Amino acid sequence: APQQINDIVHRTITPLIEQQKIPGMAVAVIYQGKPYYFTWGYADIAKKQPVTQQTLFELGSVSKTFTGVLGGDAIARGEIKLSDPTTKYWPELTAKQWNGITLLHLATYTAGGLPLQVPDEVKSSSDLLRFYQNWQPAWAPGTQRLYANSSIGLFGALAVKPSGLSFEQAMQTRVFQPLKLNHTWINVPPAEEKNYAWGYREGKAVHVSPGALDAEAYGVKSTIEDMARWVQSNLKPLDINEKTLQQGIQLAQSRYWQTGDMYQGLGWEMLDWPVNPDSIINGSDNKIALAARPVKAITPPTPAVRASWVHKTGATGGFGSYVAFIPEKELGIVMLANKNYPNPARVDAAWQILNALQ
Ligand SMILES: O=C(O)c1ccc(CCCNS(=O)(=O)c2ccsc2C(=O)O)cc1
Repeated sequence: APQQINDIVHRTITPLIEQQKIPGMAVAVIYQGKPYYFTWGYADIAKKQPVTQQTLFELGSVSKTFTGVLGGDAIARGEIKLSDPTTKYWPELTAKQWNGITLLHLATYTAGGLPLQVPDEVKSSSDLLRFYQNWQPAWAPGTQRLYANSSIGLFGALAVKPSGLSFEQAMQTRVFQPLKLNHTWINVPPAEEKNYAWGYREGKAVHVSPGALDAEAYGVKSTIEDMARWVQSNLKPLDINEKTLQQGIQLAQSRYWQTGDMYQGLGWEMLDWPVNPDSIINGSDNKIALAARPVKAITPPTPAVRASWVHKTGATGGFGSYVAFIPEKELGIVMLANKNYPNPARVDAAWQILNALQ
């Protein structure tokens, strides 16, 4: 814990906790590709369990980075292509709005206005089919970006189909396990319950509720230690010994689409570094992050650019997190908190810390 890391992290996170009234938080800074951890406050207020380096947090949409990388890995394995029609892997989707909608579109929220959430009315596999069959695009495919669980959710489920494994099984065996993320979970097991923080929403203890495509779109829980390892694995995919995985991490950080200052990868979003912090800070606020935006195609996709700020925010009703790293600088940060507080606040903190270490 170099005193300068200590200094920036404390001067930055202390007023962040106080002003946002965050009950518990873990922060990892990756500096020169080595992790340094910081924990505050409570995993469980009622039971006075402190946040530790073992506490599980719900990642929310940061789960989409795992999804984009398990997708990338299926690509590298030869099992899927992003140029393939959604219908190759779901022939029952016969409604003709599906014509022209490829897995790149599902992955990058460019299919033509798939909604943000799957309706809670959808619980069975037949219900989900019905949902996608009935859906009417607002736009032609690859013209507009609209952030959507129902979009990258479906990417995740179709992408694992030719493996013959369930999504969770594919995730575990091709991603969590080779990267040694042994306390990262889609479903948290009884033995691990004791590490599972409560989320806090209006002062009530909550956990994520089950939902269609939850695992694929918002369903990973993880510790600050594995999340640091996750950052390290995406900072330096070339130290990854597993070829399809190292290659899927590259593919998740290719640039497929640009809107304004940002580039859409698989799960990840990227901006050229040096970035203007106003750009990433303001861009992180939801009604601009969740807004319908026109995209320009990157034809062909730019391979992972090292001088990028690569990041993803994610929330559940009781959790807020953020991951950001700069490959060229070997620098990254993870921020896990068991309160959902505004995204700008998160990115603002992350940028002040990484800027000063930059
Ligand atoms: O605490 C609970 O009971 C609960 C919380 C969130 C959910 C849904 C997760 C919301 N996160 S998301 O991926 O769907 C999303 C959507 C718009 S922004 C965003 C995010 O994670 O930042 C379900 C149950």
